[PDB]
Amino acid sequence: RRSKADVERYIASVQGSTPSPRQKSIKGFYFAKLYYEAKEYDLAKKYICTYINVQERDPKAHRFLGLLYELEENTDKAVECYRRSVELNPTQKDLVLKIAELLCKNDVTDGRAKYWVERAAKLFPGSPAVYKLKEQLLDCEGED
Repeated sequence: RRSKADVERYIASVQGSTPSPRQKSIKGFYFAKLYYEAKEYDLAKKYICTYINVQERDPKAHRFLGLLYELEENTDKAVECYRRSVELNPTQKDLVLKIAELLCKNDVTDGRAKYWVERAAKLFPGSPAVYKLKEQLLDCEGED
């Protein structure tokens, strides 16, 4: 049970001890996670963005922003964030499957779903999770 007031007290502590713009921004992942604990999703997005601005190559921060968008069923923004996270740390094979799953769940008509299913198939050979997506794509194929 974390309240808005609890998170504000921590932000105030940071402001009192490390008050520069970058110093406040570099605590923004902590602030975002605490607001998430406290169900303040808009504020969590605001603060993870301050952190990404000063630590742009941190793959965990884009992934967390992607998680926030995914929870809102904002497919395009979630995919954008997960794609950036993968680019920064491509050991996250899981995010390739996640992107394929999100696109297939949302809409299989702009063509991105096929692209990501193929990449996921390569990273997870024989995966039934991937085969389910390939079946869905085959079902919606047009006829010659």
